[PDB]
Amino acid sequence: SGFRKMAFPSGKVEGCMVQVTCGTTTLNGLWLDDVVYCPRHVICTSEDMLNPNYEDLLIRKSNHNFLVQAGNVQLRVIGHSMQNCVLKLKVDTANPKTPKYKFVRIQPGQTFSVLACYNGSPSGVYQCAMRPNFTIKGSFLNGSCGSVGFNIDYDCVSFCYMHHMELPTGVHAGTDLEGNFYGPFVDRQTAQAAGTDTTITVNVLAWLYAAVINGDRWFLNRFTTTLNDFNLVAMKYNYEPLTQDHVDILGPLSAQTGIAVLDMCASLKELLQNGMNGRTILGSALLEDEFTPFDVVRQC
Amino acid sequence: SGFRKMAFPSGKVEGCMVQVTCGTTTLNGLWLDDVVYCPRHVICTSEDMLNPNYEDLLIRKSNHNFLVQAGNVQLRVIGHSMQNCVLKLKVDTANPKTPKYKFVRIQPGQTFSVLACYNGSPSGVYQCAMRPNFTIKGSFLNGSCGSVGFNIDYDCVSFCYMHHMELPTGVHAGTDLEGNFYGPFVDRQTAQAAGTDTTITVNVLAWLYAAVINGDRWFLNRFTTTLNDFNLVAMKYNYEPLTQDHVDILGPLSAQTGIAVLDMCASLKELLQNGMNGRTILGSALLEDEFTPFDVVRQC
Ligand SMILES: *[C@H](O)[C@H](Cc1ccc[nH]c1=O)NC(=O)[C@H](CC(C)C)NC(=O)c1cc2ccccc2[nH]1
Ligand SMILES: *[C@H](O)[C@H](Cc1ccc[nH]c1=O)NC(=O)[C@H](CC(C)C)NC(=O)c1cc2ccccc2[nH]1
Repeated sequence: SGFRKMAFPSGKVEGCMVQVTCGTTTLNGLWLDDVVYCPRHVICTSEDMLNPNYEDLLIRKSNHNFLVQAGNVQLRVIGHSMQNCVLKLKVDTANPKTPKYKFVRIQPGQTFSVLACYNGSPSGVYQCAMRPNFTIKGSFLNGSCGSVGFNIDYDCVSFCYMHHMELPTGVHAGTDLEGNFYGPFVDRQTAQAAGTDTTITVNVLAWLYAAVINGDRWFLNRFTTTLNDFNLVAMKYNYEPLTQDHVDILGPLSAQTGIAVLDMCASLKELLQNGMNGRTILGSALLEDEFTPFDVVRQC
Repeated sequence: SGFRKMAFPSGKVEGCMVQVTCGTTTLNGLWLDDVVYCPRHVICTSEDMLNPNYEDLLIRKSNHNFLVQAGNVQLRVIGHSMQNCVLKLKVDTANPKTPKYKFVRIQPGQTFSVLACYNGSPSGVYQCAMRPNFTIKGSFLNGSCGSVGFNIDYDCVSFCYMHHMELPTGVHAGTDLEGNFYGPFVDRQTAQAAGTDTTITVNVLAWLYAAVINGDRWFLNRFTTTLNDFNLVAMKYNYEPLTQDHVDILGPLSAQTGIAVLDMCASLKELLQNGMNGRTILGSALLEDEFTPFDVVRQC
C-alpha cells in the first residue's frame, strides 16, 4: 500500500555507461554492441560552445582523439559519425552486457527513469516526465551529459533520453538516442526559452485516482461536469486539454474506483478554483502531474 | 542543477534478490554468499499469523519445505536458522554476484534506497527515510516482503532494512538484517501503533539549504533566533529538537551558503508560524524532511 515516485531498476543500464573524453571535455557515453553514443558537444572547447559548427569541429577530430573508458579498460575507437546532435563512436569490443534494447522517442506527458552519471559511473536514479514544453525537471550537474533516460518493458530497455543541456530556468533539455532534441533547443551556449509550461491533466487525474485507491477521498465532490466545460476552466490554469482518448486511458482507473472521469474532472475543478485549503493529497500540498495512468496501475 | 529525490543505483542489489517459498507463502529473499535472508513469517499460514509461535512453527519445517529460486535455478537448502525475525536459509551455491556488503542498523532520520520486489524479481527503486517513530512511508504490496533497503558507500552495499509489515495507517515497518525490528513492532497480524510522527528538523534545514543553493531564497528572513528558542517553537509543531551536533552536521551547508544555522532556524520559524502563503520551495507546497545533509551534499 502507498504511492511513491518509483524508478525502474537500473542494473541493465549501469552496464552500458562509459566515459568519453575528447581533449579537455569528458562526458558519459552509452555502450551498446560495438557502438558508443554520447552528446556531440564533447568535441567542443569552452570558446567553441558559443557558436559551434559541428561538421567543421569534428572533421578536425580523428578516432584517436576520442578516449572511451569502461571502468579501467580502454575501448579502441575505430569509427566516428555524427547523427544529429549525437556522436557515434564505433569501437572494437562489443559490450558483453548489452541488454536487449530499443530506441524510442517518447511523447510529452510520458515518464522515464534517469540514471544520473558522472565520469561514466552511475550516481543515482530518479523518475522524470517529459514536460509538455519538452523540458525535464531533473538533478544534473556539469559532467551529467550523456546520462540517459529509459523505460524497462519486460526484458527490453527502451532508451528514450540523453541529457545535453541546462536552460537558464534550471530545467533540462536533451535528445532522443537518434540525436534529435526534444523541443526547440540547439546544443549551443545561447539563451534559450522553453515557453509556457502546462500541466499534464491526464496525469493529475491518474494521481487523484491513485489517491482514492490509497484512501484519500476528501477532494471527491458530488458535482459532475462536461469534458468541454472542464477544458474551459482548465485552459485558464494552463492545463493541457483532456480528450476522449485521455478518457479511455483513465478508463481502467475510473472502473477500479467507481468514479467517472467527468466526476473527477469536477472534483479537480473545485480544487483549481477553491484551492486545497491547507490539506494534502497523498502527502502533497500541490497537484502532481508526473505520474501517468500506466505508472499508477503498475504500482497499484 | 536542480534537486530531486534520488535513489542509489540498484544493480549490485538486483543480483541478490531471490524468491523464497514455504508452502503457500512466497516472499523475496536476499542471497549473499551461501546464506539467504528472508522474513520468517514465510513459515506462516493465514491462520497462524494471528498468534504465531515461531519456534514451534519452524521446528515443524525441514530444509526441504523451503523453495529458493534464482531466476529459474533452484538453490538447495542445506540449513535453516532463525535470527530474531529473520530466517537464514543456508544453501549449497554461494552467490557469484555477492557484492561487497555490510549489515548496518540505521538510526532515525537517515535515508536509504529500497528495491521493491515481487516474487524475487525487482520492480522499482525509491528513497525512504527512517521516520522518528521507526516507520517508513513506502509503496509495498503483498509479496513485497523481504524487499530490502540499502546504501551504497564506495564499493560497499550497506544493507539496513528488510520489509515485513504494513500497519493500519498504511505506513511500513521492517527489520535490520539481523532480524531486529525498527520500532515496537512484532511480526503478528495484530493492530499496532507507531505513535506520534515527528519531523526530522535537521533534514528540513538541509532541504531549505538545498533550496537556497538552487535559487529559492524568498523564505529567507532578516531575523535570527536562539537554538533553545527555536526548539521551544519547534516542539509545538512536533519537530524533533535540534542539537549542536545537528548544527555541526549542517555546518558545511551553512558555510557554503553564507547563512548561519540560527538564521535559518528563524526563517523556518516564520514558515511554521506564518505558513507558506501559497508559494513553493523547490516545487513543494510543504516542508520536506526526507533529505539528510549528506544527501543534499552528495547531490550538490
Ligand atoms: C553536460 O555535461 C552539461 C550539463 C549541465 C551543465 C551545468 C549545469 N547542469 C547541467 O546539467 N551541459 C552543458 O554544459 C551545456 C553545454 C552544451 C554545448 C550545450 N551547456 C549548458 O548546459 C548551458 C549553457 C548556458 C548558457 C546560458 C545559460 C544557461 C546555460 N546552460
Ligand atoms: C509482506 O509481503 C506483506 C507486506 C504487505 C501486505 C499488504 C499490504 N502491504 C504490504 O506491504 N506483509 C504482511 O502481509 C504482514 C504479514 C506478517 C505476518 C506480519 N501483515 C501485514 O502487513 C498486516 C497485518 C495487519 C493486521 C491489521 C491491520 C493491518 C495489517 N497489516
